[PDB]
Amino acid sequence: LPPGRLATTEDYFAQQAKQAVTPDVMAQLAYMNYIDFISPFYSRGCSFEAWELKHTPQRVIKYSIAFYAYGLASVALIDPKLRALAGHDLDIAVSKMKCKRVWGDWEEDGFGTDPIEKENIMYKGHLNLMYGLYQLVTGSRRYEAEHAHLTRIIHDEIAANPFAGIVCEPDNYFVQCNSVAYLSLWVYDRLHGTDYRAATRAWLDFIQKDLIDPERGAFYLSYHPESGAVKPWISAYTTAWTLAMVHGMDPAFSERYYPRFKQTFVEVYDEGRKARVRETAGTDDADGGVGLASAFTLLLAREMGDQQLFDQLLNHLEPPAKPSIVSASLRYEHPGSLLFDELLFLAKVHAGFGALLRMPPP
Amino acid sequence: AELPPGRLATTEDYFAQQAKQAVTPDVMAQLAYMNYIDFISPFYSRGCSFEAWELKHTPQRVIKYSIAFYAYGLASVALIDPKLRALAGHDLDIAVSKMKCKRVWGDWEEDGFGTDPIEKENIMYKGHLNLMYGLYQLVTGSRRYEAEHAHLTRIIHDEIAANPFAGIVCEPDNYFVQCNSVAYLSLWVYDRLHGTDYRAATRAWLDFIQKDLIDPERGAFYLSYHPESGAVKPWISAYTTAWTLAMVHGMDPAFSERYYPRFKQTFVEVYDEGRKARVRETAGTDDADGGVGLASAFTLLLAREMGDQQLFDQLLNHLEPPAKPSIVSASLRYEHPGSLLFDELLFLAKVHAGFGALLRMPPP
Amino acid sequence: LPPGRLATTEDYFAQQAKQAVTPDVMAQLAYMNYIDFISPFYSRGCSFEAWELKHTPQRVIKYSIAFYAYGLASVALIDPKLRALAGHDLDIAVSKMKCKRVWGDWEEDGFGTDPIEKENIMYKGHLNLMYGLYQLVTGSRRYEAEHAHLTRIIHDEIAANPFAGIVCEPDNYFVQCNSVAYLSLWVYDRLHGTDYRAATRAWLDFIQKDLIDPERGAFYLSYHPESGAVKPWISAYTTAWTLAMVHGMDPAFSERYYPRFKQTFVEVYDEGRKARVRETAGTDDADGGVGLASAFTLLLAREMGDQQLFDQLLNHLEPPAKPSIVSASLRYEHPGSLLFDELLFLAKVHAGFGALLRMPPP
Amino acid sequence: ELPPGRLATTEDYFAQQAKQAVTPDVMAQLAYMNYIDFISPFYSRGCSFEAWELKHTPQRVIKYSIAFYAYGLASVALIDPKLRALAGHDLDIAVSKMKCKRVWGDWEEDGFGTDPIEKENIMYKGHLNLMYGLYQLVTGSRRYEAEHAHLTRIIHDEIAANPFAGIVCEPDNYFVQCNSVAYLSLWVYDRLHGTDYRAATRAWLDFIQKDLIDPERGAFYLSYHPESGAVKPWISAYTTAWTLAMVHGMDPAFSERYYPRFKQTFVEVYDEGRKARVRETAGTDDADGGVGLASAFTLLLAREMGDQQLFDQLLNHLEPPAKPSIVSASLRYEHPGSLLFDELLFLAKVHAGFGALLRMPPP
Amino acid sequence: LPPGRLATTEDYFAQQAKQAVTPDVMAQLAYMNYIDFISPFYSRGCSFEAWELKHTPQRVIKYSIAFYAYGLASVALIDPKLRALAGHDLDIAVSKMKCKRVWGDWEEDGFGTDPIEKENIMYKGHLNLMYGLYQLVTGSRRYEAEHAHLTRIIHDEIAANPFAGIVCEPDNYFVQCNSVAYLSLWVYDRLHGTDYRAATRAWLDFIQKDLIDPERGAFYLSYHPESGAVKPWISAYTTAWTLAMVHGMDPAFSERYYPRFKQTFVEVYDEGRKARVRETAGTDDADGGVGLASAFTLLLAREMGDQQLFDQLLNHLEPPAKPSIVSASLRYEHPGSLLFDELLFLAKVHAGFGALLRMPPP
Ligand SMILES: CC(C)=CCC/C(C)=C/CO
Ligand SMILES: CC(C)=CCC/C(C)=C/CO
Ligand SMILES: CC(C)=CCC/C(C)=C/CO
Ligand SMILES: CC(C)=CCC/C(C)=C/CO
Ligand SMILES: CC(C)=CCC/C(C)=C/CO
Repeated sequence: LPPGRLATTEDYFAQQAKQAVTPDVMAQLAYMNYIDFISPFYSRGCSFEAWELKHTPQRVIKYSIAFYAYGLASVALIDPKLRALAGHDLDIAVSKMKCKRVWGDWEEDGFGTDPIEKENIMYKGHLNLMYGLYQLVTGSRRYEAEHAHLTRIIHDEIAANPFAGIVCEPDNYFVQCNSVAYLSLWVYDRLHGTDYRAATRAWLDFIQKDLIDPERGAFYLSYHPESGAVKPWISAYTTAWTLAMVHGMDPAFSERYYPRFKQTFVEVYDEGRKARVRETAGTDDADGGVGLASAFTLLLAREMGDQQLFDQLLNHLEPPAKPSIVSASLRYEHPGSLLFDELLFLAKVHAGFGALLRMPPP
Repeated sequence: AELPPGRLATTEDYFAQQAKQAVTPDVMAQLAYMNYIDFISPFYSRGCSFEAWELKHTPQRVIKYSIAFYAYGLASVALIDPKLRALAGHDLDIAVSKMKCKRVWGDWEEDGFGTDPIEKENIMYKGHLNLMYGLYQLVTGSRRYEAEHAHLTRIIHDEIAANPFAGIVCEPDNYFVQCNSVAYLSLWVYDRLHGTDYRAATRAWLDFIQKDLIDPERGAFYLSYHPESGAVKPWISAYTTAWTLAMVHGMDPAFSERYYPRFKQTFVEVYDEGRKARVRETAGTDDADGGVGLASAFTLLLAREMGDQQLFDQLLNHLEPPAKPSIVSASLRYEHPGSLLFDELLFLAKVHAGFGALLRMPPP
Repeated sequence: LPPGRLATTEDYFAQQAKQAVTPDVMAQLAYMNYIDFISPFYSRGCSFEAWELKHTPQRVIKYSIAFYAYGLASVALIDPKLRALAGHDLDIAVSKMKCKRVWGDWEEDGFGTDPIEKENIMYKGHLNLMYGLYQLVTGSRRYEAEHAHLTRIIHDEIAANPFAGIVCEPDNYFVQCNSVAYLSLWVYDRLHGTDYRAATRAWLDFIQKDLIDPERGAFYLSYHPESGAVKPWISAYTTAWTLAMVHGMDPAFSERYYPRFKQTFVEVYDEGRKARVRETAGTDDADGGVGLASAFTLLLAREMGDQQLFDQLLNHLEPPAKPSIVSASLRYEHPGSLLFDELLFLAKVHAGFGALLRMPPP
Repeated sequence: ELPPGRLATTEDYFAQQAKQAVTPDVMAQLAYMNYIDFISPFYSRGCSFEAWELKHTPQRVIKYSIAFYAYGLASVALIDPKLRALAGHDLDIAVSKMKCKRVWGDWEEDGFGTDPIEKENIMYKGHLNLMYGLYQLVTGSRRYEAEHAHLTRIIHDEIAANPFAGIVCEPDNYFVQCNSVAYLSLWVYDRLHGTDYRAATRAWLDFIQKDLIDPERGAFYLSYHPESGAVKPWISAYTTAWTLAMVHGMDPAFSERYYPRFKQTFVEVYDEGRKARVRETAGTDDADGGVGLASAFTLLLAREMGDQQLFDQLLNHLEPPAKPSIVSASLRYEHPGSLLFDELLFLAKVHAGFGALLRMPPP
Repeated sequence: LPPGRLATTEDYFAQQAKQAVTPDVMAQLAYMNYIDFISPFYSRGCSFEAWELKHTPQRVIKYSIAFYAYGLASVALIDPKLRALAGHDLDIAVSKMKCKRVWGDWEEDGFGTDPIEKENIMYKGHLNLMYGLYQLVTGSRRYEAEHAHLTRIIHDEIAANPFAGIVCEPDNYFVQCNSVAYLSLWVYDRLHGTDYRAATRAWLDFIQKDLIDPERGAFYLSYHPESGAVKPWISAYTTAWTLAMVHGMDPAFSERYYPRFKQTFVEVYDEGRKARVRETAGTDDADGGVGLASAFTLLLAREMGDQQLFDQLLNHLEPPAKPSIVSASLRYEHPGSLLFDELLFLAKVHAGFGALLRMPPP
């Protein structure tokens, strides 16, 4: 256990088999749930104190909520004694996701007044996936009408487009964004016996054409239908997120590219004890751009069962953030990026996107 | 010891107030802070002005509690010293009036829950308001708020009757035992004033919170319960337990007597060769006063409610001296309050006559 | 003349006999009238730059204007060459008093939309007294209709109440507040031959029951009719203000209590050269509470002809405030309280409230 | 010789009209006024005030900043025929900016009314009317002629209606400076149109010489207030300097009578006769009290009266401490000593006399 | 390669022939496109985070967008592999140009509510040129209706004016402004076979009368039709911009004046290694006024094939701005003027305005 580490990689990977989260994961759930008013999952109301205190930019809140929700879904699978709590937190997550503070950028930017409108898949992909995970975890049909509506809408946009997929916002196509939307269709299908996921094959064929560099195992940053343009930089954070979710739908896809991804972006250092991830090609700098390459690669390592890389990345990410546990609750004095506690929480618990799809009922 | 530095009066003096029919000079000085200076004192005006709270930096969500806990302390002041009863009644009138201002309840609307704070399931607000209505009337005899009191009491009772679980949610899908304890205690107060039996629901509630929401070995309640999912948050909470046991002791003394010693074994750290004490907020930590930071302060109230002079003295030796009290121009100020609701809770604990004694308050 | 003093006490007390204000009082009038835009009596408009620059809290502005006006009424008596100027300033005073910035707390607090409504005697006592003093000084009937209306309203509230007097705001009765209101009735009577002042005897009998401690010569802070409560602290600032105004209506009342008041509250120090006033009993601290005990005692000493105490108090109050005269205008670098230049101005010129009532016409 | 911290000699400023050229430092001030995109004050006719935001001009002062610039521009036109078109362009902008709510809106914010042309807002409308006139004298353009005729008629009607001679600057506040502007605007209208609105001048000059002036001291009292009859009992140098300067264009003998007394009363010569500064009122040794503009308006007055010695003295006091620099042929002051600082120094440097503006040859 | 320089002048000038941008130009395109939310060309929405982070004043945003767009048009010509990206960025440029944040000064100033009105050529000149360049680069007819409308409007204002050209805003005529508007007509003509550019000869004859000093090779600052005034100062930034654009329409015009311009304004220093430009006559100070003389002269040097001057100017401009390349993206720690990264970007890639007109189709 190096300084600034709270539990072993062996312990994180064993949680599901031990049917128990680690004490530091429990302490993160406490940060999430414990203190009146200021904890993020205190209330279903449209209050965002936790996010104001962390200085989360408004455009990032929707992602904070989503990534917490994805971690909570794995908490439910890990420990049956925590499943009701996870379900409660997911209920709040969905409820908060619907507040104008979360989606309102859509209106402030002049795109429209309803966030469910065409082509806002940034928001509505995550929301749809969250609707599905909430239902898988709890059995509650509270959001089932909305879930069915949003699923139909997403499917209809896919059907209507000459390219395979949907734009994340107007004329901007991102593979990560799509991966969420498609994964939400798999979740709906699991709940309802439908075949919305049929579209997945065409999408996976398409993203393997101009959107990926197959030698390097890396996706380009974005695609823009109106002009045909593919932005000419490859992106590690983009690729890590996309491969992780894709591995739940078509495991062979991600298994093909994962080793090349690592050759391309991952720098191992400190005599093999640590790793950090370059955000693009043609640089030695780690964690450029949005600063999330290492954190999303941590999730990916977990999704691929790569314990060595997980340990290396977490040795780089966690200690400088200066974790402490005060009154059985986890705080980081110096988080190194946006979405920091969210992504470390997620990666520590992540049971695999395929396992979430196959979650036994309650 | 007897008077350590940073202490203003002995525990023996606080406990003797009711028998001496007089508050201590420091309690008088706290009433001065509350009443003296034009505009900026908290109980200066019935209007919707909150300067005292702005100056203390009270967060808006906490104002309702500040007002309530001041009111509970005022109710005991009335019992202590008949010469101060009219003043207490005046301050309670102002308390109730301020409680009704949008600055106090408006979070309900800002959060998107609704436009009327008396609506279903806002018992965080309306529990305290109902209890205050009742205490105002017990202290003064005034029927000024009787109509509103009857209405709010009927509403609360109806929500209890309608729920499959025993009790009411503090806000949607969040059930807190402390919150319920206030609501139920308000029903006892209404019944005292009017001969009704709204308090009949108490037995079912006490059975429910015991079967399910307490760890009986540790003498501690879990943090919250959430009906839609069935979830009980898996941490025990000292502040939650201290507040709940204190109010419960006024309705069913045996309940609190059963758990109080275990509560102390679980949460209370005695230190400094028995002279001091501080309270851990949850299990599995050595840190004192985590979470909302009110474990010690609510335990101080509990100790007073249970007649535990030793623990009271220990807690107050921990809480009061670091806050650096001073009396300037016969008025009490704390240079370094250690928590939210600091002067409110210390005031309350210093005067608290017992929730049962408030129920049995003689008329004026 | 100690350092930080501008004229002798003998000079202040001699102004009326010399028919001239002191140069420092002239310099205060200059502060009040000279500089474009920023002087307080520059304009009848609803502009409050002078008060913004002094940092006057909004609740205090109504008192600032009133106390300036009371000093101006004495300026008019002192020096016939300045009476037109004083009258002009009083006109502006009355006009500014009617602006929403001054009275608008009544609305912000939720009490009502019209400040003349029942039970806002904090505002309407001072306004009614000002209306009267304006007319005594000038002979103008500009405000006579409003004056008659407000006088009738105040009289009706007194008649309607089971206790003698009116509340300053709902359920809060203050003797100072009443003293202003009753003094406004004396002024109306002087201008119109009416007997609104008949109510005074009942009020003076009442305030001498629970409201005063007759041994200590001090009023309690406030009275609250709904509950019957009298706040159990005595207040120097309250008593000093009330005795001063009462001395204009019933001189014997104030003569009875004045010496006891001084025993109770006034601390003489610095080998008899200085004095300061304790705000309540059971403390050695001076000028606690609102911080106006010494300043109102200065006014009281002037009202009672107590030259020694006046000199002592002013030796305490003025020098630390660091007066200077620049371009024949008076500035205090370090005013020690709210209402600082207002109350020192007033006390320096105050001819006695009785003398104001007996002001010869123009 | 050039005294320390000065940009040009007094002899050079006074010679501009005869040389038919402004001095280089005046050119540099015109550059500050006109050169840089967006932030120069005379860049745009739009309701943008960046130049004033950068200088920290209080909003109540903007109307005066614009007016005093315009008066200087009118003299630039007379000085150098090659700059007359530019001056006329700047005056067009001046008038246009003067009509923006940012400039006049205090009238509304103070609760007096919603229209600044109303009644009794002669602080604003005096200057506006004078500017309308000067714009037309400089350019020949009839762009604002309708508005000019309307505002002139209004001003004349208020004078006719008042029992006292003149108009109040705002309600119940009468200021002689304010009136001087209004009356001067009537002379300008009469010059353009052959009318006799100026007939009211004599009655006004007789009136201001009664309670409003101390004739021994050559100084006006601060203000007069009709409703009460009050005259504020302090004399004011800035008030007097401004009033005498404008009055000299209508009745030169009036200002010649009082000017020497004014100087005895207020002007302190110091530094072995090289410098001067002006006391704002009586009974003080302090210079430039009150609004802080006594010296600056006296500088204008000295120029109006041909008093080269006093001009030189005042400018030796005013300019060097303000630390002028010329960067990229444009003038900035690092430490302006008062409000309206660059405006009044500009004006005084170019001022051809208010009478000379009235008799400006056409283009 | 001096310190603070990223590539040689020989390398910038060779880009078109090598069919590749320099690595530092790639890094600038990364700053423009890479990071989610905060990059300037991330989104077509009305969000201006990139400009908020750079502290761009609102009145300058329209020019920032325009000058970026002009550089993008040359990127398209340089590297066919980047042409789709450039087209995408131009689409966004146009879309952002239409947001009220960009044009709203027109309304705030009281001129009107529609920025296409009459006489707002500062905005609509650039918008029209951008419409054209977008279509040249992409072949997309997305804006063709608006382009045709705006071109007609501009042409109609030229036809209606007694002087040759249009005012940039009411009564303010600027030659730079006109040069943009006229160049937009050439672009429209190239796309549609029309002859809107016929008006150019009259305009070029007119600007050579009072508007230029032909000995000094320099334009006066502005012209004002209502009064006939020409502001009597010459301006280097004005002249550099105008001559650069004019060289695309009538090369001989700019060839005539360019050497005189350099004599008048350009100071070579540091033993010939550097140059800086005076903004007006009668000063030794460089980069006065708006502070853009050197930057626009850098563009002009590029337009005229003057490699020596380009190298000299860039040795003055770039090193003090402290460029760094972090994660393959270009940032300047200390930009020396407004529009700094925009104008250096433009000048580094600029292929010539004539070459843009003759851009081969896609
Ligand atoms: C999380 C951050 C800082 C960027 C995400 C980029 C994007 C548009 C994803 C779509 O779901
Ligand atoms: C007063 C504080 C800081 C916490 C208590 C909040 C709560 C859920 C009360 C239930 O009546
Ligand atoms: C002036 C200050 C600080 C308090 C005045 C108190 C009051 C209620 C007076 C009524 O005329
Ligand atoms: C320019 C400044 C500071 C004062 C002049 C104020 C006034 C009453 C003008 C009358 O036209
Ligand atoms: C870009 C900057 C600081 C000024 C531009 C001046 C102008 C009116 C151009 C018209 O296209």
